[PDB]
Amino acid sequence: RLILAMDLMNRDDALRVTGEVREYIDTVKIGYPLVLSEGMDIIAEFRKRFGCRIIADFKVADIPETNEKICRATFKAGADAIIVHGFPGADSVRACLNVAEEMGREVFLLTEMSHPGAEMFIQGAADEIARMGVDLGVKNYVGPSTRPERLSRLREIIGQDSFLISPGVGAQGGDPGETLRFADAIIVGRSIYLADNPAAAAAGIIESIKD
Amino acid sequence: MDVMNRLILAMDLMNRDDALRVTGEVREYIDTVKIGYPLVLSEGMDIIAEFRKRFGCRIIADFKVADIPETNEKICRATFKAGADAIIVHGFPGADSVRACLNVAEEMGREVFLLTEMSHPGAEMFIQGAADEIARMGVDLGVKNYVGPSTRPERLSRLREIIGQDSFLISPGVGAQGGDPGETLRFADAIIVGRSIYLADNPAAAAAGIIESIKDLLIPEDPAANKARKEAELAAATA
Ligand SMILES: O=c1cnn([C@@H]2O[C@H](COP(=O)(O)O)[C@@H](O)[C@H]2O)c(=O)[nH]1
Ligand SMILES: O=c1cnn([C@@H]2O[C@H](COP(=O)(O)O)[C@@H](O)[C@H]2O)c(=O)[nH]1
Repeated sequence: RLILAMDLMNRDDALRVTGEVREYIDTVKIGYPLVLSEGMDIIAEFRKRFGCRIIADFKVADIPETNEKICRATFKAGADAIIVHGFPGADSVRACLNVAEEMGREVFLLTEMSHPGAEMFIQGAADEIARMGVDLGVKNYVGPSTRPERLSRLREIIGQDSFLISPGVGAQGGDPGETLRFADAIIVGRSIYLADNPAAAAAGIIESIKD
Repeated sequence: MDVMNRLILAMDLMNRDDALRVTGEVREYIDTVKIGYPLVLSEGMDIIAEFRKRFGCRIIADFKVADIPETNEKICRATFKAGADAIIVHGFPGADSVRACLNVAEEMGREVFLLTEMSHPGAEMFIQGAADEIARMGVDLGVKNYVGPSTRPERLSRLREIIGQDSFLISPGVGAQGGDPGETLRFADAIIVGRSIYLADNPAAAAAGIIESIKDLLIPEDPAANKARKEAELAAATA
């Protein structure tokens, strides 16, 4: 139920920290901070070193044709799943779903974001974006740990069978406990990777989850 | 900003050899190339530094930045360090996310382009209804470079009205998506073209033909003269 957001930007530190918390997590979310600094080959390296599943948090948000290319390149690099924005509309999400279905991979639809700015435009479109996901056959979603009430509303729309993961825990102030009342797993980055003892930080979170 | 021939190449080929060959075939016609994730994820960010060493062209990184503030800052820093002159950012995630990009660009002496409304059909679902507010947010934040759709010139004129003539506006959707350069360049300062050039049997010939079509529009090269021309185009559009 704990996914590591590995946003360190150099290979040595990213590999070291992930290795230190490997016993506590089996899925690592890798985004552009690490990929743009070290290359897409870092995904294969993580899989070789840790045997973990990799979610590419690329916030895909282009036209359909470009989205297809991004998804193909990301799955060829070995990612198990990719995070896609829904605000650009249904055709753009469908382009990602088509490639994921062809390659046996997964699309996670980001319905509402966790930061303050999310309230400006995303929040008002969130329920509609989630219903669009349901209509498109999306089974994996991302929602905000910082707004438990919004997270419960999202869970209502997507149903109990869909998988929901949630960022914003720790640094952004979301609570592991309340978040896991609705989400299947929480994403944690800085609270673990900025710590002098990341293993102890991750163990602490796991403790809270067990409890 | 002023781009040679008002034409920006969208280089979305996915392998280095072809990307460098096609850009080399058309470089005499442009001074600005837009590089996005199809090429960067396939060949690495080092491809930007390679283009900067190989050609005397400005590089706009079309990364559609759309994350939380802290992650946006990291993305922008890595992108500018790699050599990009500018980066394209989404406004839908909010003002704090755009401000994070502007702060890094200011610190590093680079530029941010704010994407206000997209060119594809799906843009009508959520983005179009937020676009004017996103453009006003850009004005409030001091953004001076914008991206708007060639596929909806009426929407592009409204965007120009909001951002004013002292902001730079570029527009994709010409060629493959059917946008009209003429109506588009009544409002935008430059058009972005990808597939119509890079999938052509002769990219140089395709680029040269588009440039002839742009010259047929008789758009002044002189900044003040095109500012007056654009003011009249907008006044006519709103009259
Ligand atoms: O709504 C969202 C979507 N994605 N992320 C991402 O999830 C991670 C959360 O990291 P943190 O624990 O360090 O805040 C980062 O990679 C960030 O880009 C959010 O924080 N909020
Ligand atoms: O609203 C937008 C924003 N960006 N792009 C991008 O501009 C280019 C247009 O390419 P094309 O001429 O091949 O359609 C591609 O890189 C695409 O991702 C659009 O097409 N529409």
